[PDB]
Amino acid sequence: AAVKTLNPKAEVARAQAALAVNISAARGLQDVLRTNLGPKGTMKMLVSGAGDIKLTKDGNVLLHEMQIQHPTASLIAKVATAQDDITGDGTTSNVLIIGELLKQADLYISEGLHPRIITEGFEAAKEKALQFLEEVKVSREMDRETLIDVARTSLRTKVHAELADVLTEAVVDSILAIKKQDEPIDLFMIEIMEMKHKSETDTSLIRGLVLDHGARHPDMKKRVEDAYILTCNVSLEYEKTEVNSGFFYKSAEEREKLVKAERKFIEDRVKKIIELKRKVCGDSDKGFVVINQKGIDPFSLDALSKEGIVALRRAKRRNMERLTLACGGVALNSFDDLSPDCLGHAGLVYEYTLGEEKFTFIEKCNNPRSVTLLIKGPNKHTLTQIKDAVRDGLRAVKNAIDDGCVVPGAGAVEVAMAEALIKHKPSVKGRAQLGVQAFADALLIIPKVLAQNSGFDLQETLVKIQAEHSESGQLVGVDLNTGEPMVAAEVGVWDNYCVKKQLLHSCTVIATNILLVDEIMRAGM
Amino acid sequence: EGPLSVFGDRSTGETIRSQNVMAAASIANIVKSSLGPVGLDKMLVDDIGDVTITNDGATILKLLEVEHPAAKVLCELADLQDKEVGDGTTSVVIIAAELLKNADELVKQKIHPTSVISGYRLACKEAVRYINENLIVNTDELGRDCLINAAKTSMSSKIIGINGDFFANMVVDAVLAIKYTDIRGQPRYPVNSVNILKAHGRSQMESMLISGYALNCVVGSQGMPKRIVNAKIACLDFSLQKTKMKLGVQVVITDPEKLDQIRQRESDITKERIQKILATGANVILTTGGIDDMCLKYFVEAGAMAVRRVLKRDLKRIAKASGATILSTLANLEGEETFEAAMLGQAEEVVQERICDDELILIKNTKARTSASIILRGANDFMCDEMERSLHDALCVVKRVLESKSVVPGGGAVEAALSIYLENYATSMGSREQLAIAEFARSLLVIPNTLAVNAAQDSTDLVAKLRAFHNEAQVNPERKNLKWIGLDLSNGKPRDNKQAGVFEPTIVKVKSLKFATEAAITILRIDDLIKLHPES
Amino acid sequence: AALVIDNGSGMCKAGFAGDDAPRAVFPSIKDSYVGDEAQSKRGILTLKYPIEHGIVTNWDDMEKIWHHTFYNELRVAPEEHPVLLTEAPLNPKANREKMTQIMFETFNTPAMYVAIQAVLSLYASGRTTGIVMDSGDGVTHTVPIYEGYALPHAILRLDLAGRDLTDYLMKITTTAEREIVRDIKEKLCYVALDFEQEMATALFQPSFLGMESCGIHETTFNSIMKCDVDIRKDLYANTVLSGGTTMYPGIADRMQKEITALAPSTMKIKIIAPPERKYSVWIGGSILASLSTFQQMWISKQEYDESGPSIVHRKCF
Amino acid sequence: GHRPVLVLSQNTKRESGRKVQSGNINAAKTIADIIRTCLGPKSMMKMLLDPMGGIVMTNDGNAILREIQVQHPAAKSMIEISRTQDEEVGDGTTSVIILAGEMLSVAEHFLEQQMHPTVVISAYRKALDDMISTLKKISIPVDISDSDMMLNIINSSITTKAISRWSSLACNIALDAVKMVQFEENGRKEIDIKKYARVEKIPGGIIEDSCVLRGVMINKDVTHPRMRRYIKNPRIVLLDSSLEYKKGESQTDIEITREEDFTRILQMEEEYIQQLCEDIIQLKPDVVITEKGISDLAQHYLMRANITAIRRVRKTDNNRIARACGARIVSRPEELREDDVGTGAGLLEIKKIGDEYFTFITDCKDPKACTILLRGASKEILSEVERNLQDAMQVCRNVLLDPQLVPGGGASEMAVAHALTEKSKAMTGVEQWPYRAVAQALEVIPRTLIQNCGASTIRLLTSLRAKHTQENCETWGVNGETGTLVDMKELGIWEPLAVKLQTYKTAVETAVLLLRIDDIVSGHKK
Ligand SMILES: Nc1ncnc2c1ncn2[C@@H]1O[C@H](COP(=O)(O)OP(=O)(O)O)[C@@H](O)[C@H]1O
Ligand SMILES: Nc1ncnc2c1ncn2[C@@H]1O[C@H](COP(=O)(O)OP(=O)(O)O)[C@@H](O)[C@H]1O
Ligand SMILES: Nc1ncnc2c1ncn2[C@@H]1O[C@H](COP(=O)(O)OP(=O)(O)O)[C@@H](O)[C@H]1O
Ligand SMILES: [Mg+2]
Ligand SMILES: [Mg+2]
Ligand SMILES: [Mg+2]
Repeated sequence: AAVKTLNPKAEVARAQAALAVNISAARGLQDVLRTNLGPKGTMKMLVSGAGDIKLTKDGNVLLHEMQIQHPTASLIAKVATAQDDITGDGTTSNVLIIGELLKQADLYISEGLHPRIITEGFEAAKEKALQFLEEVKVSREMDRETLIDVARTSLRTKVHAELADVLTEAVVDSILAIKKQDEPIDLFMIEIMEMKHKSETDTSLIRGLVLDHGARHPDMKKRVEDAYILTCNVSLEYEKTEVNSGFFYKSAEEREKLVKAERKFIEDRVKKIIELKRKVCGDSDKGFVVINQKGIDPFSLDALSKEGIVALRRAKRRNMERLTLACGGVALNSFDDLSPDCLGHAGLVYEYTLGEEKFTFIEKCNNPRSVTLLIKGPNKHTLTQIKDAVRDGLRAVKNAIDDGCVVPGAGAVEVAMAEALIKHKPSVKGRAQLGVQAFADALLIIPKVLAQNSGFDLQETLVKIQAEHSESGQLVGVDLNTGEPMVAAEVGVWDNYCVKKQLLHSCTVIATNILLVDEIMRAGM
Repeated sequence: EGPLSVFGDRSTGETIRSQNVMAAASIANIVKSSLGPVGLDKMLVDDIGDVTITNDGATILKLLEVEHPAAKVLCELADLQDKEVGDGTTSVVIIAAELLKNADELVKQKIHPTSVISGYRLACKEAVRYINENLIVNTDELGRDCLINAAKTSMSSKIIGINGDFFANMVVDAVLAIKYTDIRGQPRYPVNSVNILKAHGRSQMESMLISGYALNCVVGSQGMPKRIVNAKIACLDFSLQKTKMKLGVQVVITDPEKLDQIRQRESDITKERIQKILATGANVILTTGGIDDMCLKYFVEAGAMAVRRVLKRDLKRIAKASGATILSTLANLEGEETFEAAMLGQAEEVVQERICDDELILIKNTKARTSASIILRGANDFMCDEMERSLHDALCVVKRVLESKSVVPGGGAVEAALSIYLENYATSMGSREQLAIAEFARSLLVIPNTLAVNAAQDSTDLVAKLRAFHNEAQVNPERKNLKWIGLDLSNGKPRDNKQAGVFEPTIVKVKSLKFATEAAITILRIDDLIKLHPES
Repeated sequence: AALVIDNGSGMCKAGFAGDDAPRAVFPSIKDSYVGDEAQSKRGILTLKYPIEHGIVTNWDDMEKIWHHTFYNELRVAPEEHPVLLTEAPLNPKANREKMTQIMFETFNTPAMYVAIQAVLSLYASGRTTGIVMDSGDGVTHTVPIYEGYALPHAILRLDLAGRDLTDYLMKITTTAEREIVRDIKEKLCYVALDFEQEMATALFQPSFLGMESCGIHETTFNSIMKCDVDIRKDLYANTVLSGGTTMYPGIADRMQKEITALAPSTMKIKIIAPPERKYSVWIGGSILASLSTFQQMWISKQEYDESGPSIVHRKCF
Repeated sequence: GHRPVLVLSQNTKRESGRKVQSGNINAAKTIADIIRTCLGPKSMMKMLLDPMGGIVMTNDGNAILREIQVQHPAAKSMIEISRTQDEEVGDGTTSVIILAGEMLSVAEHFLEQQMHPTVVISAYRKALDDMISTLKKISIPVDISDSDMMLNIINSSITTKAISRWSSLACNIALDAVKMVQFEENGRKEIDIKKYARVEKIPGGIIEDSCVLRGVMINKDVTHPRMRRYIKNPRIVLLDSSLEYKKGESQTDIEITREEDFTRILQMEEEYIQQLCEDIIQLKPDVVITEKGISDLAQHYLMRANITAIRRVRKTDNNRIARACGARIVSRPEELREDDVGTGAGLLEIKKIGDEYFTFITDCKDPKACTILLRGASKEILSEVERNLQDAMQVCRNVLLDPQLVPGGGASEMAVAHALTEKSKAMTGVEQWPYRAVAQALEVIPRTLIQNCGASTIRLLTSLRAKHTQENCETWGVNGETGTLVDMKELGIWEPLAVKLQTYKTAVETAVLLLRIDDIVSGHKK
């Protein structure tokens, strides 16, 4: 060929062969991910080269963990990664719709049709589908019940049903706490701490904070009832001078004086803390907890323990904000002019030892604008799975709140959009109508696979559902327990409008760009 | 081997002479195809994909990887011609190789190499004399178009050939710009002070001659202006950075209250220097050293243009051209530190100009002297490098034409006339030196032969016509105007090259002959070769 | 891919994972074209190399260097490639926090990892367990490594490097003449199994130089004895030497003999010190960055944003 | 033994003659055939695989040729001229390759027929000069104040690219960006769309929400969460200096013998930071942006003044923030002046896009810098959108500099080819044949357009070559979407005269370069 005469070690796939490559890879991905879709899907186990185990049903995780070296698979994995980074859910469905668009386009390109016409039909169908989506979207006041149904629709796909019923309340309560009226939800204000000791259904929402470390001085209390929290970012350990000072003495007595003096700088900050503590709690009734983003040497730990202060050091840069929003103080980088108004309050602070590590709970805050999800479970992979599930659920509830609209689920919107595309087809000029048909049969992959996963006949279920939607018009989807049509909005099966829109847009775009590929080429050597 | 026991190989006699001639011939055949308006360029690939296109014989023989000493000699010959003249680097190699060939033919006939060398030396002397006495034209009689014609002749065979009609103007202008007179009032044209920059993009016809200077540098900060009109220029040979105490100086604090002030001087010292400069009116500050961000901010706030890491030679040229004084230090003969406005230079404009996604500095209309820059514009870096080499050849040629005001005709005219004259002159000198001088004469014909061969024309017929014309000129005193006849390679016909405008500096041919003769003599003296095995 | 910047108290020796040689040896590594393709480099050419004795003095310098070892000598973008930097053994935490703040905040690197130079040296030799004796120009280090990680508790640090070595030789003053003594140090300086039989025909012993702490063989022996008694076999039998200092005398067998003497008469000690690839640390870094366990060890950008200097310090205080 | 007594090094291979000529020409026309199908509006994408595991899905001639690797020096030269075209005008990077390939192809004819390469070259130079004359003759001016005319000019440049589906959107972006980057200082106009028009690709979202900001955007958050994240009239200060306490450049070694000296020194460090922060607060800013670090004590002092800080920004981002908010970067807060403070920004926001915090300095008035925020499905799609937008912006710039237009659809190629053929009838020497061959070699652009449209080259080219023999038909060309001849005045495909001039010059000069070449040599070390 052309490239192989100049770079002999070049790999090239031309026109039809290139199409053959790309579509084949897409269909391969679909075959892997088809089983991930829905609550009746199957969990895959993924073993790293080190031997670490992952139990997952998540499309993005599955992609990045499968062992694949294909360029089309790389493209589709990146599209799914963007879907996950922006919406948190929709990756499996993204891959499925991409694969099905490519397959339905191969249906007509094998018949000698040019991919350009299919892509024109794709663009027309995208427009009409986005219109029908905005029309059918359900604008709803996001109440705890609506958000609970949303989070259920996500967690029931990602985890077991009882654990999903737990994570639902956990996630919805978590978001409804860190949420400020008409102010985008900062999910950073939900810490996510995992503990590896108890059952997975013990995963809870602490209306406060859980630090993965505790006090390093033993004489420090392990439980504090009415606590003043001092969130600081001030070094309380020995800091050497920037200018390489060095000490010079002529006598052991002078050496002793210099040893006592070299710590005066940090002794002064410890003294400031101790004076604040004494001035704010003159008795032993209340407690005082210092949480430092920086270090605290053993001398400072002793000095603070002697006065009855619980000092934790080298906390996380995000815990500064989480503590100032949960407890309610001010985070400090200096103790120059500190006042009791710089302190937060916690109605309980205590310590929990788990094997070799320590955790510190800060609870009974007044109205914490930051909370934590304590992911308890008996196994590392259980914890990872629950983390992925709660990420999905948090993104789902956040998106349902941000986008006050919510879309019916169980493939209902896909069925209805397919019918609408099929009714719209004649209005398209030329043979791009065939691309529209392909788009419809691509949209129809969501209910089909759901049936495929619940153990039903794709064709029979899909005809039943489309018939029910044409006779009634009720947005209906798959009942995974009977295989019959069901009204998703009535049974509480909700999807995110943002997710469906992102699916349509990104899937159409990547499928168009793949269909217009006519040469794959590796010639960089 | 055998009796000697030397740890090496030994070639002796006709064997080593044949080897030397083969080596020289090899080198000459490498470059023969790049001679004259019909010569063609060469690619050279450097075992890594680095490509070099060129017609310059010196360049070609520099890039080659030669092992034979008799071929290294010709490479060094081309290098020497390129250093001392700037043109003739291919003709000199061809002529040296042909002298070697014919001289080895004579040595095979058992003419002693001493006799061949004597004859070659005599023929060189007499050819130089005959050129200097009969074949020179004074450029004064011709005016300025003589320089343009010499430039076009030098640029023919290069990638700026057909466009010579215009490139020669630039070349001539450039040398005239860099003209400067020294003690004895002799005019000197110091090329290599013309700056030549390369920038792929617009066609060759868009190459630019800047009356002034062009710097492959840019301003140091994006907040600085990028055009200044009444440019007052300060050329500094020191860096403007936070002051660091030298090696034998230490700061040792024993009272912390002094530390702050010491740190402050580390920067305030430099600040004061810059303020002094800016106090004189300097709007443009070029420095061979660096400029910290702290200093660049002072230049930004003053509305000045600072440039760092300028090259010493570029700085020397900008200083000489604008009237500035390169200062290595702000230090006077009064033990203080100041900067006088007399140390400044001037220029009617300084701009940061865009050239194909790459900016440079243009200093335009400098006073106290005129300077010259040339921005070559082609399709890619290979073409631009070939244009730079071609332009260097043309500039050197124009410089030689202006220093010595004598030119000779081209197109093999000089070689044909010398062949005739020397084949007639050999009859007087000995009996074997006669053969050597006749062979020198015949060897000189390799230039028109090669020109015609490259033109894809009948070399034999053309060179015979040439020799007929030149014999008519040398035996008929009424026809000396035939001396100016040489080859027309676009039609395959002799032509009055003095009227056609094919001129070459006399020094070109003279030095070609002298160097070729010495190289041939050097190689022709070797009758043995001991190639030792490597020490390892 | 993954950029593998090997500081190694040498030059930058930067490049990509998979390359058998670095592509960006900046310190002590065109013109007449148009643009700023020489001036920008001409600035760095005369800039002092920040790392001295295996420790970063000037951080602004180092940052400017890295920036010029990304945009100029690699012509790439760090915002999409993970970076593997290298640090000297027992490198202060503060330097780690500084370089991690530079990479994640300035260069906005998606993920990065800091590896010990001795561990990467051992990697380039193909092994994952052993005790590395790294003696360069300013420092000497014994790094016990088990399962591929430098045990942070058995790192014995003594100081007898090229400088300290050439010192006594100078004794046997001016820069040029002590560099004649150092030229002899650079050239053959065969290690003596026994100085008795070596001086007859004419670091191991502190008294020789004038120190009073320990020999390098004692150092290795005690670094092996402060580890697990089961991995003791591997430490004793996989001692890998590195450093031009230790290479110049070519010390293998004198060490081997006196270490065997110190050790019980059980473990057989074999020292592999013939490589001298002159890029061992770089190749070890490339191997690590090529592996997938490097993705495992990634300090990610999100991790950095969430934890700061704590993520750089890997918690466990 | 008797080691080889060579003259040149072993591995030095030297080719010569018509084989070298034919080899160079075949390599060139192969480079051409690689991207021949990537020309016009009906082109198809190519997915190239980088050595770094990356992927590049594109239609851009220079992208494709830059991603492939070759060893033949002629192919090297063709890739280099594609790079030249991309750097100079930023469009036509594949038209140039095709034209150069066709010129070399037609010169092969004359070279096989005993003509000398210099003759062909002189003819090529004549033809190039006459092309220049004809283009400058048929060009028309443009009123750059007509935003719709400019949007049509930019559409005629992106119609051949993937963003064509959001063509109008992208057109506005490019136009807006360029109109903001136009800057004049001291009588020097500057459209520097490489340092001051930045493209930030954030995967996710939808492309239709991508926008050009009246300001800049960086990936940054406040240094301390007590700092504001939303400021509606920010006074902004820019710094090149560290707000930390760093060492001195000299050996500033200290020597302590008294007790109070250590504490006094550490308090001196704190006082230095205090004095820097006070020198800054005296200008009363709302936002402080540094290229270097900011110590936590400095953060405390700035926050006390209710100032928001962003710690470690790039010098390029700092320069764009300068141009956008109207500030002046300083390096010594003692040298800070009101003229160096940044007024002009209308809003500073720090918002969460996905899981990242992005700093916007938007709502600026008269910002001489901008950030194009691209949103889309993936990094590959957005890299392609960025390249297409580069094409659009480079075209807008070429227009604003030289407002002359020429017709597209191959109309210009046929008009100029016809003019050259008509001028050739006065030529009586032997160069008329290569000259007319270059005229027939310009025809390849419409040929390629027709081929990529899927129409009949013979018929359409015949009708078009005939149309261009009439009087007022120099604007007639072909559609790349239907395969019919049209008037460009009726279609609207008009390219910048500068683009096509540079295209023709690069093509002809590349042909001259490869024709002069003979006698390849190889092997010798560097
Ligand atoms: N209880 C349910 N009954 C029927 N369909 C459901 C139910 N819960 C979720 N679905 C549908 O299953 C599909 C896939 O779910 P999930 O796997 O979470 O999405 P993704 O495939 O993007 O990860 C969604 O389109 C959702 O509407
Ligand atoms: N236009 C011309 N017509 C005839 N002869 C020429 C012309 N230009 C150059 N020559 C001849 O070609 C010879 C070599 O020219 P050239 O190859 O360009 O320089 P060099 O020998 O230094 O490489 C010169 O001796 C000159 O006599
Ligand atoms: N709708 C159209 N119909 C016909 N020709 C077009 C159309 N749009 C652009 N062209 C032509 O296509 C060429 C541009 O090709 P393109 O694919 O952009 O590659 P290049 O990088 O060479 O511009 C120009 O000659 C332009 O006139
Ligand atoms: Mg989901
Ligand atoms: Mg010449
Ligand atoms: Mg274009």
